[PDB]
Amino acid sequence: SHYKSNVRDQVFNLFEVFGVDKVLGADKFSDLDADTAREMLTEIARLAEGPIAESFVEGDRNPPVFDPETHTVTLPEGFKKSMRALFDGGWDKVGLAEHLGGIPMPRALQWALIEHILGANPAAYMYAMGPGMSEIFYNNGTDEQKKWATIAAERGWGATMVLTEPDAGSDVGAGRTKAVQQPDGTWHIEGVKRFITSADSDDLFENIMHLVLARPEGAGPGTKGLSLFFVPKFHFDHETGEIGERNGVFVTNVEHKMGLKVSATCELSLGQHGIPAVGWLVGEVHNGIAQMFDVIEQARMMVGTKAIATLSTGYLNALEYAKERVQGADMTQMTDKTAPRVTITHHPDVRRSLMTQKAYAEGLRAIYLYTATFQDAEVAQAVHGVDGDLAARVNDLLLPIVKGFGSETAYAKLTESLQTLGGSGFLQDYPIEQYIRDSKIDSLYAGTTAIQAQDFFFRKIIRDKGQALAYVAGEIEQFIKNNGRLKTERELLATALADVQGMAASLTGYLMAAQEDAASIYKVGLGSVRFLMAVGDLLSGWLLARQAAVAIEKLDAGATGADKSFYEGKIAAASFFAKNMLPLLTSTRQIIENLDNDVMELDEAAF
Amino acid sequence: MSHYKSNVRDQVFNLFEVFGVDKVLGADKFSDLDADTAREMLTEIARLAEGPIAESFVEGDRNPPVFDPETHTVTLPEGFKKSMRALFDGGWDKVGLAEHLGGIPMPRALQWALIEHILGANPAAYMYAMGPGMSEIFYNNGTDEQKKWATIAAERGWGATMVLTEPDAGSDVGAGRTKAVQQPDGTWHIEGVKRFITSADSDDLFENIMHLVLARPEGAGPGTKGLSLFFVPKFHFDHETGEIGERNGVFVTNVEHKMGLKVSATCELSLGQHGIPAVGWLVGEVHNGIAQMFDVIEQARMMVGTKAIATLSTGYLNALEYAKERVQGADMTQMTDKTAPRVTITHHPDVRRSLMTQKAYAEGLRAIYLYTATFQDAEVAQAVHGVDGDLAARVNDLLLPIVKGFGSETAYAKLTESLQTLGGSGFLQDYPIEQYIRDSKIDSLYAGTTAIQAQDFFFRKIIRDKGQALAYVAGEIEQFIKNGRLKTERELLATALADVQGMAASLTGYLMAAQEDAASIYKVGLGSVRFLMAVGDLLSGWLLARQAAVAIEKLDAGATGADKSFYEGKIAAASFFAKNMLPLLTSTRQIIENLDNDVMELDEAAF
Ligand SMILES: CCCCCCCCCCCCCC(=O)SCCNC(=O)CCNC(=O)[C@H](O)C(C)(C)COP(=O)(O)OP(=O)(O)OC[C@H]1O[C@@H](n2cnc3c(N)ncnc32)[C@H](O)[C@@H]1OP(=O)(O)O
Ligand SMILES: CCCCCCCCCCCCCC(=O)SCCNC(=O)CCNC(=O)[C@H](O)C(C)(C)COP(=O)(O)OP(=O)(O)OC[C@H]1O[C@@H](n2cnc3c(N)ncnc32)[C@H](O)[C@@H]1OP(=O)(O)O
Ligand SMILES: Cc1cc2nc3c(=O)[nH]c(=O)nc-3n(C[C@H](O)[C@H](O)[C@H](O)COP(=O)(O)OP(=O)(O)OC[C@H]3O[C@@H](n4cnc5c(N)ncnc54)[C@H](O)[C@@H]3O)c2cc1C
Ligand SMILES: Cc1cc2nc3c(=O)[nH]c(=O)nc-3n(C[C@H](O)[C@H](O)[C@H](O)COP(=O)(O)OP(=O)(O)OC[C@H]3O[C@@H](n4cnc5c(N)ncnc54)[C@H](O)[C@@H]3O)c2cc1C
Repeated sequence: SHYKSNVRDQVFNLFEVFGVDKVLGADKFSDLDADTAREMLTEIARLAEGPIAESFVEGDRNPPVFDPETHTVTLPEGFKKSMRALFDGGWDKVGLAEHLGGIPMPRALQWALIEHILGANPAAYMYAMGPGMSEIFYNNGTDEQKKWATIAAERGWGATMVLTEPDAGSDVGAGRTKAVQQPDGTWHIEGVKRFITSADSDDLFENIMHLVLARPEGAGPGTKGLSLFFVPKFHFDHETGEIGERNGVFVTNVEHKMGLKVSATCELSLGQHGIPAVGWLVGEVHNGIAQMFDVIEQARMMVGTKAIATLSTGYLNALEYAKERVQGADMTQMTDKTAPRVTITHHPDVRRSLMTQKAYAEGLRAIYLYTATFQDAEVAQAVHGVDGDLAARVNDLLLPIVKGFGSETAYAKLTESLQTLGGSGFLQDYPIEQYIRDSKIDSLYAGTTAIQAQDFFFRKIIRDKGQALAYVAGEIEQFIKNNGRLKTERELLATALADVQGMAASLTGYLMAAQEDAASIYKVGLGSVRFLMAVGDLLSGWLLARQAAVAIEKLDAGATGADKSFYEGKIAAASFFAKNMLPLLTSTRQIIENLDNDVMELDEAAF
Repeated sequence: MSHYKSNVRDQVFNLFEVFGVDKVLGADKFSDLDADTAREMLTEIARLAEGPIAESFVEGDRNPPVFDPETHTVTLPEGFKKSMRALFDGGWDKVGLAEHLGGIPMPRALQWALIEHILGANPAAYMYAMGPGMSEIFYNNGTDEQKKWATIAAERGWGATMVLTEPDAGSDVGAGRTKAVQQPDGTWHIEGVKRFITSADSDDLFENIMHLVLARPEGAGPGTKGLSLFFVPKFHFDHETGEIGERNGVFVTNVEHKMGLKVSATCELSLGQHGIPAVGWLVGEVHNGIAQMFDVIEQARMMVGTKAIATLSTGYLNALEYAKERVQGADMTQMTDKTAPRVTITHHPDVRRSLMTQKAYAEGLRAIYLYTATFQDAEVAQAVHGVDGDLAARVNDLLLPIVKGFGSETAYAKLTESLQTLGGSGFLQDYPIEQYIRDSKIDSLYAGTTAIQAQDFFFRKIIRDKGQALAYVAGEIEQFIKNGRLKTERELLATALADVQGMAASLTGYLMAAQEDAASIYKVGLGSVRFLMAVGDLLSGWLLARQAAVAIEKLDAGATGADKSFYEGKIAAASFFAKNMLPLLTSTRQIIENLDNDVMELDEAAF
């Protein structure tokens, strides 16, 4: 019971703030109503708090063991029992397309449900992403491959995404794994891939679908020359699904990691043990990097949501501790050393810390759910009035923030959660130090923060001609320009919005200067990550303020009890964030406006 | 070689070329320790740290200490005990020990530089070795009879602990309930349970351990002022010859499972609970416990800060080495060209930004701890600063919560940039950075949490000091500012100084206003930690600018080769720090100037 959920805040976002319930019971969501949506959330949260979180500690303390002769890993029993609970509930098929056995839902609800698993035992969701991959394979496959995809979903096959080599991590286009075409149309895959999550998974599944990037013999260089291949761990009867002889793809190593230990991260050898790794060209077209980005987009969304889920339970653990921990006198009585001892929530620094954890946790939850409301054309239309093309671009804009800003913030603020526990925070008896360790990776896999910030600026703004960015900017301007109990917050958001506008203009300026002085492009890189974090801070403060506006209406209408307390908390968090976090963007804008290339010209030997 | 990467060059630069500690070497107390010998000592202990000490860094974490309930002892991994012996066989546990106890006299600035190397390589190894230094503190505070015991303890190399914390008394030391009962023969029986005691047992490293234990005599008043300090040895011993005798009634009952620093056994210590009394001797035969124990706390706080700084340094240098060799991607000037030559990642602006962020904070932090150390000796303070003994003590006291709190928080925060530089490989235990991060998370907790550091800095080291020490340091900064390649840095430092002045005035106002409005004091708590961090950033920027000013002189004087590269890097770091770190203090002042008590008035249930 390390895991502390927050269904109340999820439902508040989904229904009171974004109005996702407007599509429930109609059109694609004809057979799922708002009441059923709430029950699913409570139901998955109960499961996550119980059987899923049961093995969170066991997975870390008793991690998988590799047998190098069998090329298999053994997972701890308790974690396998949590996996079966997940499957027994159909939760690995939430959001899956109906024709694959799934229950149709808005993506905003899907990610709200997944948050609970990510918070309770994130590696369990990763192992359980096979059906989601089946659906992507289906959408990209031939009619015949669609039959395989349908079999794989029904049988709950696991799956991996196989890009990375020792020399090709961020630079995916540098991969050397080759594909050799056979007369009958299959391919033989030959190479060694690195850091593959779930490349083996004990006996959780009867098969694993490896989606592998490889370069066909004679194809061009870079990512443009790569193709994507279905490489099953086991050959199988293409009609019935029956498992056949082992295919030539074997795990040859399993890493020892800082955290996320129960997730087997593996070296994957294809065609190196005298058995060919047969692969099938996905969709029988050569378009690998584009096809795989369907998968990368899901991964990046999941990692951000993972980081955010972990910070939320980190905060709630710190809050529960602080409420019961007696230490010291009220500061108003610090001189009187017979004064009553007080619980530490009375101390200002603890309150500063708890409100920092809360505002960022709840602001990040708003960000990923907001992002998810642009992931269905029909929800984007109903809740935002935006057509499908703009909705896809806005979602593409927000993904590197969910991932990049979410991962970095969660990890940083978990520092505060741990500090709230004092020395006990450093003990394994409490979950926070594992939160920190499990979440450090989120800034690295699915593309590093620097790669996130590069994607945001060059592809999601510049190549987009700023359309999505402009749309979101306009929604922030509209909120600022609309009671008067939010006057200070709106003034602080106006400055923050102008600051982010300034950063954007400055970075664009550097880019166009690179028409004349190539070296000027470096300034964009120097400021890329700070720009991303600034936008994320802006979105958090804006969405918190929106939440405060709804909380004010509900308090004015007569909210009582725990509702009153909740809405009061939203008002305090939006105000705190605007006064304590947003002003720093002014300084960041001025730093970005004065970047120079001194640090680039410096001799490497001077570091 | 090892995980540990030393920087003797930066240390010697700080001691000799910047602070001029050598001006006192070779004369008076340091009569028989010349500059050449000091350099040789730094080189020698650095090699010990890089070899035998660092050799068991990983082992101590992967094969951690075990508690044996059969004997109430702790057993340590063999590889670590061997490192400890390398340290004793060289005499490095007598680093800055008084001469009459067998030490070599040396300036504290040199002592802490020597210790930095052990703290970088295997910090627990130094903590276990703090016994001789505790003997010296027992000597200074003890009776004439006890001076003989402490001398015996130093000569035999007995271990030592500082025993304050209880389950209900951590930050609030004064709330401890452990109890001292005076006996007819003038000894005391100590009765109680102390928690989280570092080195409470240590296998067979030593023939005795001296527990220095705070306890409340029956009948004494409340709080810390009612506490006395007691010498409680693990074994009774002959007070004249030192022969080890009967076991004393102080036993370890438990060893904590921690995020990091695993090889440092952290134990529940029970006194008088296992059927034989814990006999203790009133230190100095006076009742002055919390003042006496603070002689020890001061050393512990300096050690933790230096430790955090030591760990950030070797973290940075591991990251830098990795970046120099890792090929990934094309140069940003050739982004579009997917045929462009691949480059090492030091060519990437974000990596260069990350490295210079690590460099400037690591080297800035080293300057701070060594600058602080030049005020710990009256002779050094006079010779290098021209300040007398009283002002030197107040300045040192002002700077300790900076070394500890700002050093603690900064090291852990920037190791994130170190780990990010390795990409996905930073998450592997194969590289030392994830352990650096785990080992240093505690630095913000033990020896007083960051919040306690901040309260001490403001309430005791500034307000009670009536700002004398603070005004002296501010005067040194202003002097450097008033004095042309360093014009911009001076202008940015001038802004930063004004910013910190503002924060000081605003928090003092909040405090003084509390006489008419009690709740006003909360705004001091709300801002105290941010104020501490700002002063830390200001000192880093100032000292780095001082270093660049010396580097300019040396380059103008004709430096070449490796020296030139080093001096160039000092110029780049100072400028980068001034332009990228210091401006954020402007926004922090404005946030501090607008603090309110909304977060204090909010109902706990709205969190
Ligand atoms: C849901 C199913 C999951 C099944 C099992 C998995 C469960 C386990 C979860 C494990 C979690 C994390 C695992 C991982 O880390 S997998 C490996 C992740 N690697 C990366 O993220 C790569 C990081 N590096 C980059 O992103 C680089 O910037 C890169 C894009 C590789 C640079 O290559 P490039 O210079 O060649 O790219 P370029 O800009 O020119 O575009 C080339 C084509 O790539 C497509 N593309 C690029 N960027 C995007 C984005 N953001 N979104 C969609 N598509 C993108 C485009 O096709 C582009 O072509 P065009 O420019 O002509 O359109
Ligand atoms: C070198 C030998 C080491 C051998 C041991 C080997 C192992 C070491 C390695 C282990 C590393 C971890 C070590 C630990 O964690 S030990 C536990 C550390 N605990 C703390 O640091 C306490 C944190 N909390 C505080 O500091 C509180 O602020 C405290 C002061 C305790 C609050 O109590 P209070 O309200 O009663 O304090 P007050 O402000 O009124 O002052 C009371 C008296 O305390 C003395 N004092 C207080 N502060 C200082 C400082 N900075 N410096 C010196 N003395 C201080 C004063 O005597 C004061 O009396 P006066 O006000 O009349 O002067
Ligand atoms: C636990 C774990 C699981 C993983 N699972 C999978 C998986 O299942 N499938 C898979 O395909 N991959 C997987 N990965 C790979 C992961 O996506 C890569 O580690 C990641 O993209 C970073 O690449 P790298 O490790 O080679 O680091 P590098 O690319 O070498 O990064 C080194 C440093 O240089 C920086 N850098 C590199 N190129 C640039 C550039 N052009 N501009 C600016 N900075 C740059 C990086 O930001 C980083 O700081 C996993 C990684 C981990 C840690
Ligand atoms: C690895 C380790 C080794 C240790 N070794 C030793 C040892 O050898 N000897 C020893 O005596 N102790 C030792 N300690 C004890 C350590 O010093 C305490 O854990 C520390 O002082 C914090 O106390 P606590 O754990 O009770 O936290 P708490 O005092 O309960 O604090 C919890 C939270 O409340 C905050 N807080 C508490 N009081 C106040 C206040 N008045 N105002 C504002 N915020 C407040 C803290 O900052 C923290 O965020 C060790 C601790 C650890 C983790």
